[PDB]
Amino acid sequence: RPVRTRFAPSPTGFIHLGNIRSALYPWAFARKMKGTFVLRIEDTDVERSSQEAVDAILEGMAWLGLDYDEGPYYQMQRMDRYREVLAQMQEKGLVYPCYMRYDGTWRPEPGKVLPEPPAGVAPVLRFRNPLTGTVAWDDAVKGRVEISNEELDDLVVARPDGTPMYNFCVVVDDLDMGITHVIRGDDHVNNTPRQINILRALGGEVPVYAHLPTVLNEQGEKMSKRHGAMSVMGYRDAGYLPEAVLNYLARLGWSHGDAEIFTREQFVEWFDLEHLGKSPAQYDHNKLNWLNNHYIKEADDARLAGLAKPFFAALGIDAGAIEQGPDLVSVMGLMKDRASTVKEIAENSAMFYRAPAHTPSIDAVLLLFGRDVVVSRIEA
Ligand SMILES: N[C@@H](CCC(=O)O)C(=O)O
Ligand SMILES: [Cl-]
Ligand code: NA
Repeated sequence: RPVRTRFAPSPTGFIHLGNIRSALYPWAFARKMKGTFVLRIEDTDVERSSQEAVDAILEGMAWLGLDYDEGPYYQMQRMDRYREVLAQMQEKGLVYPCYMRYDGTWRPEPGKVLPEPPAGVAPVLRFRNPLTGTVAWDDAVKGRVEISNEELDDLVVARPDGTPMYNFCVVVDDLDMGITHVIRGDDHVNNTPRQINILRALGGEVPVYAHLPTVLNEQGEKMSKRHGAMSVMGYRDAGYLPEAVLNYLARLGWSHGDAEIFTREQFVEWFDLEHLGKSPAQYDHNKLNWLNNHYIKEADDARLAGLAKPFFAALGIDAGAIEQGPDLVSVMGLMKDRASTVKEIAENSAMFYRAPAHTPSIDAVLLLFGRDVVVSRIEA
């Protein structure tokens, strides 16, 4: 059956390379298998979610060409659906009210006597998790994982006001959206057994899970905002081209023999879960810089010119001063070859737009400065 993957970010306000890699891989797996890639926004923690955060996710995804086939589906807009499933579960006895790990004191069982519910209390609803046996899956990354159901408990699926809880919302979404493959950070591995049990109890087919190892920073710690990570659009703002960041990130957790340089289309054609790395990958800004230099040489000069404009401003060089100065498109072609970033292009090129206080072939340089400008500057 056709593949259906998803990217289901919680919008907490900051996205680094590690985060957007968890979009890249399910996108690539869907495109490789001619399947569907779904976008879901996990906003049920209203305290730690915002519209700004959502637009930044959409902007980073678009910058990297991670187009999605369905969505964005917002969990906070699916509360009627979640409530409907909870009512069905209660009718079928798959969830029960609790009126106080949890020890199942309020779990109904044939033969067991339950107390009368305390008159003053709105119960929480809990899922009837299996008490015997084990929950196991063949993780595409981690291999066979197996957990005793005795170690799990009867998950709260709804608060006393009836609001559904996070893990339950995930399962309903994965069911409703027909998800076949769940590729996500291994920081979610512990939620997997409880999700599997609910999904199965609801009648679904359990997807294939692939839990990605952490991404490390250059200090060998987990890449994170607190550890000084740059944001995805921070890379753009520092002069990195999207095609470079895409090629770099693809290889930060996945391999295909010796290959290091490849297009998006070739990545899609090659991508496979079997060659996801099984241990953490480590960021290396020198490697990213090499690739960015490579792609800068390859980039169209008029494109580079437009990307360069905000870096010239940062150097006290103005739109008007550029139009009046040497042709920027020609300047880009002449100066880009040594640059690791678009910012460096602009810095190396500022000499064409600054009053004189390092140069390519004298003749090309003179041609781009007008006749009038070269003539006068000599005489003095
Ligand atoms: N919302 C989670 C992903 C959950 C999932 O993929 O099941 C995150 O942002 O890390
Ligand atoms: Cl760490
Ligand atoms: Na000009």
